[PDB]
Amino acid sequence: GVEINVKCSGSPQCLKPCKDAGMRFGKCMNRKCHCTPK
Repeated sequence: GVEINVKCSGSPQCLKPCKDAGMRFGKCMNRKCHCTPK
């Protein structure tokens, strides 16, 4: 995925951030959100 500039401690926290970046799947890794390209 693409790393966005949003901090997280679990993947559910990346749902809205990834949607704000135009994307629908992702996960929290290394305390950052990563989102699957549209």
